[PDB]
Amino acid sequence: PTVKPPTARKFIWTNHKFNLSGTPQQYVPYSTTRKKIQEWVPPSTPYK
Amino acid sequence: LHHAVIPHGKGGRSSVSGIVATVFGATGFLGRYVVNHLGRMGSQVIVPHRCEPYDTMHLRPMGDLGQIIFMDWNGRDKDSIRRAVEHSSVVINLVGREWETQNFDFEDVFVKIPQAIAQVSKEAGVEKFIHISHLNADIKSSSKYLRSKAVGEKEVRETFPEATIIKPAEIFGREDRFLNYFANIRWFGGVPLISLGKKTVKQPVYIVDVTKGIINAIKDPDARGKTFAFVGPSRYLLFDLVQYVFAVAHRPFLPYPLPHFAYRWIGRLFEISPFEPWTTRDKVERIHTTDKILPHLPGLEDLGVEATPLELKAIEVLRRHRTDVQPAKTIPTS
Amino acid sequence: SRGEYVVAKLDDLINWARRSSLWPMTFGLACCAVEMMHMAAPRYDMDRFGVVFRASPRQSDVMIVAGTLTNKMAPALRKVYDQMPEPRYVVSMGSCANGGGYYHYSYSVVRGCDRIVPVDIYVPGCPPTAEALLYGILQLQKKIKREKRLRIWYRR
Amino acid sequence: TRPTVRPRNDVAHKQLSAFGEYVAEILPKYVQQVQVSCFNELEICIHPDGVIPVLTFLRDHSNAQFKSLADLTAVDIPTRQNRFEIVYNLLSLRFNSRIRVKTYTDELTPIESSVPVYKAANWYEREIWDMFGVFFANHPDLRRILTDYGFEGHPFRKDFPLSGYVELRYDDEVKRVVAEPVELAQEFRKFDLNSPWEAFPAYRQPP
Amino acid sequence: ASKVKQDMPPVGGYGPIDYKRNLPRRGLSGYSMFAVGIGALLFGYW
Amino acid sequence: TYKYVNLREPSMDMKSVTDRAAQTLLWTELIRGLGMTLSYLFREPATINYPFEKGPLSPRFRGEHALRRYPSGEERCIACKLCEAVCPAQAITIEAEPRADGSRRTTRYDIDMTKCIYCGFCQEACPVDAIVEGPNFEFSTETHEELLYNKEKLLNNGDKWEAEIAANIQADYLYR
Amino acid sequence: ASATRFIQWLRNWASGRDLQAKLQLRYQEISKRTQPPPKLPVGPSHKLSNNYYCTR
Amino acid sequence: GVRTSPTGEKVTHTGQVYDDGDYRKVRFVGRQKEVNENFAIDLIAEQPVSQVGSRVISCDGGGGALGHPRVYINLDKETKTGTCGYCGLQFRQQHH
Amino acid sequence: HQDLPLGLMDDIYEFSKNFSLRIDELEEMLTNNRIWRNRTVDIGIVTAEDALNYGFSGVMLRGSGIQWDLRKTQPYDVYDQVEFDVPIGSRGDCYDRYLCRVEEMRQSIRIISQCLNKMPPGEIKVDDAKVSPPKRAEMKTSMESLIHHFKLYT
Amino acid sequence: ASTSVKPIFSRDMNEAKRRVRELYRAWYREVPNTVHLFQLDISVKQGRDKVREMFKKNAHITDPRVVDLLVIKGKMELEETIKVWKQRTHVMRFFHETEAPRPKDFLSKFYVGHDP
Ligand SMILES: NC(=O)C1=CN([C@@H]2O[C@H](COP(=O)(O)OP(=O)(O)OC[C@H]3O[C@@H](n4cnc5c(N)ncnc54)[C@H](OP(=O)(O)O)[C@@H]3O)[C@@H](O)[C@H]2O)C=CC1
Ligand SMILES: CCCCCCCCCCCC(=O)OC[C@H](COP(=O)(O)OCC[N+](C)(C)C)OC(=O)CCCCCCCCCCC
Ligand code: SF4
Ligand code: SF4
Ligand code: SF4
Ligand SMILES: [Zn+2]
Repeated sequence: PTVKPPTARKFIWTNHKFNLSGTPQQYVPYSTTRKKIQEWVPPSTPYK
Repeated sequence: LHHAVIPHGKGGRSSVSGIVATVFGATGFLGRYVVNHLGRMGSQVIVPHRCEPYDTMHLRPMGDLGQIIFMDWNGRDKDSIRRAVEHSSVVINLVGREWETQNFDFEDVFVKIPQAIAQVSKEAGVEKFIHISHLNADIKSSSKYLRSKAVGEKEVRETFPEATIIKPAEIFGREDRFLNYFANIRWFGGVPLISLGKKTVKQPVYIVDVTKGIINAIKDPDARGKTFAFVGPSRYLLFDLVQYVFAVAHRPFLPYPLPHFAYRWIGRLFEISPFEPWTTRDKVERIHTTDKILPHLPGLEDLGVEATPLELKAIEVLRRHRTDVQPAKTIPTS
Repeated sequence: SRGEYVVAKLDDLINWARRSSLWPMTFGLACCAVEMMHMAAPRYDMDRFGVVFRASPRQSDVMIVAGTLTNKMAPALRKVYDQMPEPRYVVSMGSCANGGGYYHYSYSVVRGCDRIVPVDIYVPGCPPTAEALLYGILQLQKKIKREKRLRIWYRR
Repeated sequence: TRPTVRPRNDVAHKQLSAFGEYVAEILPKYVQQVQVSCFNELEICIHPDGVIPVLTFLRDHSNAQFKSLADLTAVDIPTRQNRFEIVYNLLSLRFNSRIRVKTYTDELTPIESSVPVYKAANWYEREIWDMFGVFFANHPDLRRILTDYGFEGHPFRKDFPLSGYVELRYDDEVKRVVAEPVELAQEFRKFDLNSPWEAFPAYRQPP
Repeated sequence: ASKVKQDMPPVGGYGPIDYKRNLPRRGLSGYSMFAVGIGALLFGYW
Repeated sequence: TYKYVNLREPSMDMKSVTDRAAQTLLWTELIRGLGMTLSYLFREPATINYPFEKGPLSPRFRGEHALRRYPSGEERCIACKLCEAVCPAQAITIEAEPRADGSRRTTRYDIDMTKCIYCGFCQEACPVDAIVEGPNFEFSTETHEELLYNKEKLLNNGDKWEAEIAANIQADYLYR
Repeated sequence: ASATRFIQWLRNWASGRDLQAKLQLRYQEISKRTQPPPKLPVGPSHKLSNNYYCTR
Repeated sequence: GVRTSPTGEKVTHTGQVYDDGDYRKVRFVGRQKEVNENFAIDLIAEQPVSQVGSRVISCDGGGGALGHPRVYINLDKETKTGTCGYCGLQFRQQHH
Repeated sequence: HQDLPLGLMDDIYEFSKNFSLRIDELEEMLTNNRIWRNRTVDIGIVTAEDALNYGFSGVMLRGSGIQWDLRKTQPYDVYDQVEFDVPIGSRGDCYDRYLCRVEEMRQSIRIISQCLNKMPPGEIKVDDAKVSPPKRAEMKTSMESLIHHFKLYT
Repeated sequence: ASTSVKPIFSRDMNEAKRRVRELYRAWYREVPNTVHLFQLDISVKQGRDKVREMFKKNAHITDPRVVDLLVIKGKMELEETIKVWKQRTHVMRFFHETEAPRPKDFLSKFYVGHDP
């Protein structure tokens, strides 16, 4: 890299991170999509 | 998954049961059976642990990916308990110990810690709370183990009124300290007993029955703010019971009496070690205490659990102690 | 000094010994066993870390599940695990042992060896290169180095 | 020539056609159909009663000497009443040729074991039994070869689910591996890939 | 507008590659191995 | 053409029979084996000093999957699902919708790295070089759940490994 | 290749063969790891006329 | 452009965030929620609009064979910019 | 899938020069070693007629003296344009099968020597985009190519 | 005709029923040996009950050929048990000890899920 440096991009990490498995900053999977079905919210005041 | 959590699926490993449980003391004898049943139906189980993560490994296979979650906690740190119950809808306390340690005595494991969990659970918004007590719990006995249980049971019933107290007898199973306790008296001589096992009546209960009872208390609505007494189907004399254990284990049975004070001293000798004591003064008292008969408390039959007779599932426990057995004489109901 | 300090050095000594003599029992079930053999080959020479090529199950400290675990083989693998003297660790090698991999949806494949035995390190790949497996063994050694068996005992 | 197209071999198509008639004439009692594919592979379709007669002739006859059983398998076509198609692939080292013999059966009708002709069929027939449920009569030792002990069903049948009906798992309460109904965290995604436009007009079936 | 460049052998091809078995013949004959062996015994006996 | 491997007749002249007698009694051929392993003792070993030395790889090496961007920061993936349709192990799960500005982008892009067979078909099928297999091969984890990547993990890998992915693609894009 | 002449003779004699001609370790006779860019050829069907697909 | 929910959890670029009463937040206790910080929708807005002198411009994403399939964008409508369907770059026609 | 990268064939040549010497070292440990011959000679003998009827193939036949090799009797690809020999056993035992395998490695090096010299130019996949996907360069410029790339991968 | 078909072993129900009993006697006499070799935690009587139940579920069969297959498969199962090809896990898969009972009443199904 001192002879052929990498191309610079503004989204590339400036700080390389080693394997974080087993540490408090590990990766935890989850769904990245929002809720599909919207349920009905009953009225907050009585009818009678 | 908006109001509580909606069950989904067939009730198998990859289903969703809607139960989000925090099981304190899940790394012990009764804990591994409670986690197995919760995780076997598709529940989100949170397992606080004080031990090495290596000692929690037998719990990882018990649930689908992401269903068993492990946290560090300290019995004397209220914040850690808060992090482990804030997201749960049911909290199960199985914290206990058969002996006192330099850092934890019976007033910590059975009174202060259970009350700490109950308080944090109440203000965290948890709706259901299951606490394990002892059948012979009352402040009148020579066992400091049983005196602590009575105090803790009252404090749990006060901090969390809607709690569900379970009062089981001596639980037997593969990893129990009851049938395996009456099988390790062979390297010293016969079988010491207060009196000769007479005037001591025991009503042991199967581990799966206790486990299945705790599960049904989570699902059952009419179990909030109630006390249960999980007991076996049959009653035995400690002499007859221990005789049966040795017969099933094919060990020579040579019972001889020993004075009550004499048994205390050998209990002192075996509690000087730094490891799990083989026996102690309190252990001898509890084994020789007579299992109370509380017919005013609903038991296993009130949760849809048929108590398992000790004769049916005693061979699976004592098989490993061996190097057509007559059932033990039982006390009639009368 | 404090009791924690004294019992923390003994923890280091036993942790050092156990990770410097990791003897593996390799369940070579499928192609991932070839890459396991390449980690013993001269280029990587796993024996230079103290990791003997192949120990008997009763002398073994770590089990490497390297390949597809089928239903027919599942009870056999559990029996070998139950007979391993402690402390015992399991390394899941490859996609088949990780989560079933290419045969995840088969009628005769266990969907991950972590339904039968507990797993300490998962090594991804199909197969992981011999260097990737070695990186996973050196991660298990780092995991043994972080154990606190005596601290937990002391603070009990 | 045409660089991207497979060249024909009309000499080998002629020879295999002649040998097919030869076999059809010598065994009219069983042979039901003979065909040669566009890539020069001879198929003899026979009645299942002719399995031993037809195979023995091809193995022993001086002009056949099909002394190797390359493979023996089954194909499940549910739309036929005889849903299974038993296929024999034979090799002749003397004449450097291959022949395929096909027959059929259903879930209940036995097939005759060709172990007396080719010893290699011992395990091939067990695999057919294990994976398709076709019973071979007079087999010296017929039993499952590939499936788990006590496995219910025959997986290679077209109506058997891909992921089966049971999955294994270790239960700590009973301290053993147990079988339970299959539940997949992610269901297999069934793709419908067929194009609605005919690809090969040469194979169009009559309306 | 350059030329096609793909992986090809050098002009003139590669050099010859040995494949035939090569186990060289070593040592003395059977007669001379027993002569040295017997002679060693005789000197030792003396 | 063919050759016989073991079809030679041993000579029966007295010299040859004595040459074979010397071999049997004096263990001559067992002593060549000792010479061949003494040779290897004085050859330099082929072992490398991992992890300070690494085994050589090539720009085509197939490692950890990762999601890339254009030079402007915009994601390359336009939620076409060709990678999902070709994955032999059915390890990719994609969901998509119109982004806030009308663009065609994924709301879900998961890869089950325990189903993946690390075959590279996805990066073959992608028309915009979005999903690639980077050069990383050291991402072993301690739990099964860390290998179920979602869109954030894959985008993080792309930002983390773009400097090296871009140079590997530049070295090999003319062969593909 | 860094072995001295003496150890070279010993390894050669014990094996019976000249090992230094064919070493199992790769020194600087292998291809450079950065190669010039290629320019691959096109197939027989890359034509602008007389290339109808029904004929091939 | 990572926004934080009232409880404190980061909102991902897909808009995902767990509600206040969702038990699934327990997976992040003792761990972290991995959220990519570079929102694509925000970075492609920063790119300047390109002024071209023709009705139809072609975009291939930049880089030739390393970009995306080459598409032609019509710029006759003066009330909006012509956006590339693959990469989001915008174009406008000079004074018409 | 792809074409050979520049510099590979020179690296295959360098590996192939030395590989016969590696086989000769293997033979210095096994072929004449009496202990190895005791474990393999006259062990597991298969008659040529049993081998054919039991469905054997490969050196399980050539070890018993059967002269059969699909690379020469039913050649595929360009095996009819290379020159090599088929090793044949005489006793049908483990030792003869071990010598067939070791001799097949020597013949494989012989074939590799001819592939390296006779490697021709051209493309590496059939120039029919309804079977083999087009190059990425033309998948990103031509409408037909993108259609055929799209449908060959879905 | 259409109804003419090859027999597997038995030409009518009477001959097939003979093979069923011969199989039942072989199974009935191996439960004590099976419960001993595999060190099962079940009793001999409930082991023989399971044998009876398996013979009872498919007791409505009237096709002689289907009966032959059920006996062919039954003998294969017996051979695996006698030879100890099976293990403790395979013998106990007849008892479904780990899956909770699925209620069979309409109301109980209605509360848990959408299945009939
Ligand atoms: N088993 C029986 O026979 C009987 C059980 N009970 C009661 O049920 C409860 C659990 O029973 P059981 O599982 O058999 O007992 P165990 O000894 O097998 O397990 C006790 C659990 O509590 C944990 N524990 C003990 N002290 C502490 C502490 N200071 N801080 C945190 N955790 C602690 C232990 O964690 P760790 O392992 O890491 O130390 C362990 O997980 C007890 O309260 C007991 O009184 C009631 C009647 C009979
Ligand atoms: C008095 C009680 C007896 C035990 C004495 C201590 C021995 C154990 C420590 C070595 C292992 C270790 O510590 O590992 C290697 C260490 C570095 O470890 P680190 O990465 O800094 O540790 C990080 C923290 N951990 C370990 C908790 C994760 O290397 C050293 O510099 C040690 C070299 C000097 C050792 C001298 C031993 C002399 C004692 C001989 C008689 C017992
Ligand atoms: S993970 Fe890949 S290499 Fe390993 S056994 Fe499975 S298919 Fe083979
Ligand atoms: S590399 Fe292969 S298995 Fe992995 S995601 Fe891509 S297509 Fe699927
Ligand atoms: S990664 Fe590529 S192939 Fe996959 S959906 Fe995105 S653009 Fe399509
Ligand atoms: Zn663009």
